[PDB]
Amino acid sequence: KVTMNDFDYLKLLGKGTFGKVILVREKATGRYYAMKILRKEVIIAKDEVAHTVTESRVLQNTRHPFLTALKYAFQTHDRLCFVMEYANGGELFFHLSRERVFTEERARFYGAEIVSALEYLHSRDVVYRDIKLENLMLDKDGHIKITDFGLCKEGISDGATMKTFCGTPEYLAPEVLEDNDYGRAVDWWGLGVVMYEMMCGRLPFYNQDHERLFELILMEEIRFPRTLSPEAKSLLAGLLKKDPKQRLGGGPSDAKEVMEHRFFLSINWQDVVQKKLLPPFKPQVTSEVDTRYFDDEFTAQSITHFPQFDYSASIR
Amino acid sequence: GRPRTTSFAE
Ligand SMILES: CCn1c(C2=C(N)NON2)nc2c(C#CC(C)(C)O)nc(O[C@@H](CCN)c3ccccc3)cc21
Repeated sequence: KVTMNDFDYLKLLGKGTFGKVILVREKATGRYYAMKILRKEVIIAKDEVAHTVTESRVLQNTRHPFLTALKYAFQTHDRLCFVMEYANGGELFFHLSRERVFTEERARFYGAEIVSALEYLHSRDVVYRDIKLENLMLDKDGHIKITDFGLCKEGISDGATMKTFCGTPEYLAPEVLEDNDYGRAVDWWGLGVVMYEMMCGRLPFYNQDHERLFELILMEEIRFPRTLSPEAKSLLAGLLKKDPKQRLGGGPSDAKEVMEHRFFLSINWQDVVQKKLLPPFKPQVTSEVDTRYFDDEFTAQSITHFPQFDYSASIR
Repeated sequence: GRPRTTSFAE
């Protein structure tokens, strides 16, 4: 069985209300990983057990170049621990914040890898439900790595629906802001918001008052910079179609609609998944313990059983 | 640069 003191704990990469993420070295191999350490007390308090177990279980079987690979899942009497590959490039949120805006070309590159990942998940009857800049990270080479699978629902195929009011406020699709249920198209809306952010340098809707924000999502029309290309405008218009039945990727073909959109005219989708496309930005990390693409806010800081957890990549 | 968003459920 795997335990806490099998690792050296080097730097805090992130901290939130659910828990914290830490750069760790595996003592037994000397290799570096990221560890997410959630407290059971908080999870049981917020009644997020199913979601937290879902996160492990989905990672235990998924394999894809642009999804974060889970090395270990294990636990203590009071903590839940995920050990995954350290994304040296950090979050897209970090980069977009620093650079303000990406070129349509650079956006097209990240978008294509996210579409690849979403096609994979949706083919596996899994809706991710939380596409955002915080959950899109970059590996040392500069490729997309989707992270945090704690709001995934399983058994959702074309037509199937979901009932949990969940996601991130600024990224919630308008149908999620209605009664009853919604479908897997919510993911394509999510892509739409991040694509809009990457090319327009802001969310399509924003207000710190959720009541005001949720009204904007349902009612307000999206605007575009004049300079934005017609195809770029068309993609965002399609991805951010308020009606999910007429949203790009919301039909039965799922990702094939998005893939066949003219914004990705230059993209070969088999080159995408085979990693044959060259990243426009390569993380300038000098060592393995380098945390330059993470915030000083975190890196400056010092440092009853859940079933269906306790997984290992060497064993399964 | 918008502020850090926080995911949620129910
Ligand atoms: C610190 C950034 N980070 C990383 C990093 C890696 N794997 N290498 O570097 N950073 N992995 C994260 C994963 C993951 C994962 C798996 C694959 C195990 O599902 N979930 C994160 O969630 C956020 C919450 C967002 N709703 C969080 C932030 C702080 C504290 C607790 C949660 C953040 C993550």
